[PDB]
Formats: sequence, structure tokens, C-alpha cells
Amino acid sequence: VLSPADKTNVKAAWGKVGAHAGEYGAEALERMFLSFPTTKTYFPHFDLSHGSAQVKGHGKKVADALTNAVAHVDDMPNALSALSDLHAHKLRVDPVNFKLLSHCLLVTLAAHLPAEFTPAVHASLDKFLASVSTVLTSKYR
Amino acid sequence: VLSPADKTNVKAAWGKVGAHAGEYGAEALERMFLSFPTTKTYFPHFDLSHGSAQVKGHGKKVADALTNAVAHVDDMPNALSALSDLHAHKLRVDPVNFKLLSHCLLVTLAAHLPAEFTPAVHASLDKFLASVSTVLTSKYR
Amino acid sequence: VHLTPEEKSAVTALWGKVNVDEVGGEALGRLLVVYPWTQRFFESFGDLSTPDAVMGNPKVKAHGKKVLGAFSDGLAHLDNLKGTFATLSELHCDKLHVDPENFRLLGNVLVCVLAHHFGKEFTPPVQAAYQKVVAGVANALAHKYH
Amino acid sequence: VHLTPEEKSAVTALWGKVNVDEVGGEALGRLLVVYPWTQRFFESFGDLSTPDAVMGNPKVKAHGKKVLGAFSDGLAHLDNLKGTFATLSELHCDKLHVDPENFRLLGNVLVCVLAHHFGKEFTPPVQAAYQKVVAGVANALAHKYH
Ligand code: HEM
Ligand code: HEM
Ligand code: HEM
Ligand code: HEM
Repeated sequence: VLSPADKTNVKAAWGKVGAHAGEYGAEALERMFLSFPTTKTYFPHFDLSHGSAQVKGHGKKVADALTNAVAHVDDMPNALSALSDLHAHKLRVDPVNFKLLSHCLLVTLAAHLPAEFTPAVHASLDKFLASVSTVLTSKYR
Repeated sequence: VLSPADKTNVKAAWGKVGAHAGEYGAEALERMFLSFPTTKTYFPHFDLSHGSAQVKGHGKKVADALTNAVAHVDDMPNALSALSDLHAHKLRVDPVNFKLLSHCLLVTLAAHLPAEFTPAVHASLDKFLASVSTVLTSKYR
Repeated sequence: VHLTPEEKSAVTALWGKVNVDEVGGEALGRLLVVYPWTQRFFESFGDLSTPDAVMGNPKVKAHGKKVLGAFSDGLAHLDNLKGTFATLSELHCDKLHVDPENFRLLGNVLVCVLAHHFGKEFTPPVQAAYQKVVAGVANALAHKYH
Repeated sequence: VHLTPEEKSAVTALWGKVNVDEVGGEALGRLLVVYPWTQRFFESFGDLSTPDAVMGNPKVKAHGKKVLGAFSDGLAHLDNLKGTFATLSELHCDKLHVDPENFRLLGNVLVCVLAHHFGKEFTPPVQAAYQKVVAGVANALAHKYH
């Protein structure tokens, strides 16, 4: 459960992402494909080369969804509804993979907003990313 | 989430366990200790020999708890409220360990109830055990 | 795989009692029923809408027997699993695009199947050996992933 | 683990820039804050009720320095992490009773601290190599559990 302190922190760090959100999503992706090559099994149709347009483009999609989750941290299920359906009924990404991407987002953030990535903020972001994965995997069965 | 069908399947198969719950709980525990040796790190005070009375006593407690969750399939978070506090604040069992026990619980029922362990029931019981695990680890952080 | 000669005796001994075609179509069916997201690879198989539709599906059945047939040959090379499954690993990675997690899920389901079928003959120490075996097969099938 | 010579040279060259005392204190501290349940093994350390108390705890950074020191020294025995950690593995199993899943948690926490400290130098390719290293260390630390 995201406590009031968590929401505060998540809203603080994400606020410091701003216009770079699309870039961080794209960095998170490259990190994941490289660190966990099994994840590439879901993007056979992508060009996975460094700086591919498909990757960059996709990085922003994910980024925007996260921002939307943050703006709606209090009503996550209803905000991510359509995406929950999407992943559960079409994409069918195995739940374990959400943990891999979540990690790469943390790394990306850590390497970009050093002052803000304090231990407690680190804790908050991890809880938040866990909540979002939980929301996207809730309609699986 | 547990659909009405899942609830009926769970009530039906647990009903069959009847008085053999404790015995099945103990067996599940022995199956986990053998197949997943790392799980033994949480019972370093326990006698773990074939037929250990400590293991038989714990199997019963676990079994009793599952029976209580089935009896309250409609309000599990509250029916298992005490155990959540316990696992979160005192025992602190890493969440991955619930997956291992759940699986051994499933093998034990599979081995004792071949008539009722259909793919439909198998599916429902797996979801049941998962939802119990989630309730027991909800207050960890 | 690290299996003691009592664990290897146990595995082979019980496998000798297994009906591969039957057990294969059974493990694959329950996988598709219990973890429905796994269906993402079988849309050419037809109707997988209900448990009975999945289980009685002749394409599901024919494929489960093919999968287990392969598994069985792995069983004759516990000391050379990587080598045995080398070509299949490349196939599932490069051509099929199967996330390795799927192999681990099938392994656990298989274990529930052997238990359902052998009853008390599937003792705690026998399960422990099979778990090392299914883990070994999952790792071998995923070794060529890149 | 097998790191390509250009992967090993990327690991090695960043490790030379590491202040082990600080980083080890940062890594173990964060582990206890992000994942509170890991605190079960460290209750005699004192007050860990708040993040600041955890980060400030003398016993914690002293232990962190202890742990990362071991890690550090293993990075030179990359060729044989199993033999390098064989005795420590027995100790965490038989004496300390540490669930190996904790080695994985720490490993990921460590990778986050490095990124936090090296920012732009911790490139995706460099992160990829370190992920292999921490998975290798976690696997070596657990090989002697029974
Ligand atoms: C933090 C969690 C994640 C979020 C917020 C998320 C969000 C999104 C969004 C918004 C889309 C685009 C849908 C559209 O076209 O409107 C998408 C597509 C997709 N996601 Fe997820 N996703 C997440 C995790 C994952 C993971 C872990 C994987 C697998 C490794 C994944 C694989 C896919 C795939 C394959 C697509 C479709 C790509 C395409 O063909 O364009 N997603 N996701
Ligand atoms: C979903 C299954 C689980 C249920 C229903 C469950 C239930 C219980 C219950 C009823 C107790 C006894 C409470 C008391 O009176 O002290 C307990 C204790 C305990 N559980 Fe859990 N538990 C579950 C899973 C786990 C797992 C996965 C582990 C570890 C691998 C674990 C480790 C412990 C330990 C160490 C104790 C204390 C044993 C003792 O000292 O007597 N539990 N659990
Ligand atoms: C225990 C491990 C497994 C073994 C030993 C195995 C074996 C096989 C074999 C021998 C083939 C046919 C090769 C060919 O067509 O040239 C194959 C194909 C295939 N496997 Fe696997 N497999 C395994 C697990 C799985 C699992 C768990 C999935 C995914 C849920 C999977 C999905 C597929 C698919 C999609 C095909 C192709 C079916 C078609 O359209 O013809 N396999 N596998
Ligand atoms: C992956 C890296 C790890 C390595 C290489 C490692 C290494 C060490 C070393 C060198 C010691 C010193 C023991 C002695 O002086 O005899 C130690 C002790 C200990 N380790 Fe680990 N450790 C690791 C991870 C962890 C984790 C994740 C935990 C638990 C969350 C843990 C818990 C302990 C405890 C409790 C002690 C203190 C024992 C005492 O107070 O006597 N270690 N570890």
C-alpha cells in the first residue's frame, strides 16, 4: 500500500523527470534488453539496435503511462484499466518480466537524479513500481 | 480474482480433505524442505527428521489456517489479518518462499485426491493459494 | 544434473511407468488452463476457450506428446542436457520466441501431473529428484538464448 | 561467470574507482530500508525503525564495509567464484541461516548504488556486465546450502 509518504516521494521524484520522461523510458528499455536478454522475446518485431526509433518511441509510451499512474496514484486500477486488459488479453507478458523492467527504471532514475534518489525515495519508487506491475497483472486469470 | 467458480472448486476440494488436512499440511512441509533446501533456513530451531512431531505440529497449524481461509473465502484479508501481521513483523519470510510451499501444497493434494484434482480445480486451487500468499505478505512494507 | 544414483534410479524407475503421449497431452493442457497467458503461442491450435476445449483439443494433445517425447530423450542424457537440447534451445529462441519462464512453468505442472498419476508412489524424496530434473531441462532449453 | 574480455575490463575499471567503505555502507543500508524484512538477521545492530536511523547506524556501515570487502576480493577470482566463496557459503547456511534470496536482493541494491554514484559512467553495457557478476556472486554464495 502506497502510504501518504510514498505518494509524496513518488510525486517528487517523477516531478523531477519532466521532459526527460520519454528518454528515461527509452534508457530503461535498452538496459533491460541488454541485462536480461530473455525480455527480447516479446519484441521480435522491433529493431533493438542502439537508438532504434521503435525503442525510443516505445520508451515514451511507457513513460507517459507511468506519469498517468503518478497523477492517479490514488485510483491506479481505474487509470490503468485499458492497459490491464491489453497485457492480460493480447500481450500476455509473463509476470516475472515486470520485475525486470521495474529494476531498470530504478537504475535509470538513480543514474539521472542523484540528489533525489535518497534511500527513502528509493524505497517509495520500488513500492510504486510494484503496485503498477500488480495492476497490469491483475487480470491475467 | 477468485470467481464464483473458483470458490465452488476450492470449497469442493477442501471439503474432501476433511480431517486429513493436518496430515497433508505436514506432508507439504516435508516435500518443500526436500525439494527446496533453502526453505529450511526459517526452521533452524525445528527437528526436521521424517515424522518430526514439530513438523507434524506445524503442518496442522498451516492446515488449520487454510481451512479458516476457505471458511471465509469472502473476507480473507480480515480472516487472516493476524497471520499477516505475524509474517510481516516477526517471521519476515521472503515472499518467494510462499510460492514454493504453495507448489508443494498442490503436489500433496494432487497425490491424495486424483478424482477431484481436475484441470479446472487445479487452476482454482493455484489461484486460491496465490491469493492467500498475497494476503500474508501484504503488510511487509 | 547432479543426481545421486538413488535419485537417478528413482527417476528412471518411475519414468519407465509413464505413458508419454498421455502424460504429454496432460501436462501441456493443464499449463494452458492454469496459466492462460501461455496460450499466446498457440493461436493456430484453435479453440482454447474452456478447460474441456483445451484438454480435448487434438492439436494440444498432439503437441504435448511431441514435447514430452523430446523431454524423455533428455532423460537418457542427464550428464549432457545442454548438448542434448542445444538445437531446440536455438529454435525456441530465434524462431519461436518462447520466454524461458515457460519451461519452468511446464516443469512444475508436469510434477503435479506425475503426482496425480502415481499417488503415494510419488514420495517426497522422488519429487525432490524430479524437481532437479525439470530445473535442469529448463536451464538447458534456455542456454542458447541471446 | 564468463565475461567477455571487454566486459571484464569494464567491470574492473569501474571497481578501481569504488570507495568500498562508503558503497558497502550505502548498499547494506538501502537493503534494510527498501526491503524491511531483511532486518530479521540484524536486530542487535540497534534501532532500524527509520531510514535515517538505518543509514546512520554505525554497526550497519561497519557490516557493509565487511560484506563489500568480501565481494571486492571475489572480483579477482572471477574464474572460480565457487571455490572462492565455498567456506562463506557454508557459514551463511549452517551458522547464520541466511536465505540465499537475500544475496539476489543485495546484488540488485548494489547495482542501484553504483548507478547512483557513477551516473553517466554506468552505461547499459557496463550494467549488463555487473548484473552477471552479482548473479555469479549470489550463485556462488548459495552453492553449499543443503
Ligand atoms: C512498468 C510496466 C509497464 C508499463 C507501464 C507498460 C506500458 C505499456 C504501454 C502504454 C504500451 C503501449 C500500448 C499502446 O500501443 O497503446 C505497452 C505495450 C507493450 N508492452 Fe507493456 N508496459 C509495461 C511492462 C511491460 C513488460 C515488462 C514487457 C515485457 C518485457 C512489456 C511488453 C509490452 C509489449 C510487447 C508491448 C507491445 C509493443 C508493440 O507492439 O508496440 N510491457 N506497454
Ligand atoms: C501460505 C502458507 C502459509 C500459511 C497458511 C502459514 C501459516 C502459518 C501459521 C498458522 C503459523 C503459526 C502461527 C503461530 O502460532 O506462531 C505460521 C508460522 C510460521 N511460518 Fe508461516 N505460513 C505460510 C507460509 C510460510 C512459509 C512459506 C514459510 C517459510 C518457508 C513460513 C514460515 C513460518 C515460520 C518459521 C513460522 C513459525 C514456526 C514456529 O516457530 O512454530 N510460513 N505460519
Ligand atoms: C519441456 C520443454 C519443452 C520441450 C522438450 C519442447 C519440445 C518441442 C519440440 C520438439 C518442438 C518441435 C520442433 C520443430 O517444430 O522443429 C517444439 C515446438 C514448439 N514449442 Fe516447445 N518444447 C518445450 C516446451 C515448450 C513450452 C512450455 C512452450 C510454450 C508454452 C513451447 C512452445 C512451442 C511452440 C510454439 C512450438 C511450435 C509449435 C508449432 O506451431 O508447430 N514449447 N517444442
Ligand atoms: C552477497 C554478499 C554477501 C557476502 C559476500 C557476505 C559476506 C559476509 C562476510 C564476510 C561476513 C563476515 C563473517 C565473519 O566475520 O565471520 C558476513 C557476515 C554476515 N552476513 Fe553475509 N554476506 C553477504 C550478504 C549478506 C546478506 C544479504 C545478509 C542478510 C540480509 C547477510 C547477513 C550476514 C550476517 C548476519 C552476518 C553477520 C554475522 C555476525 O554478526 O557474526 N550477509 N557476511
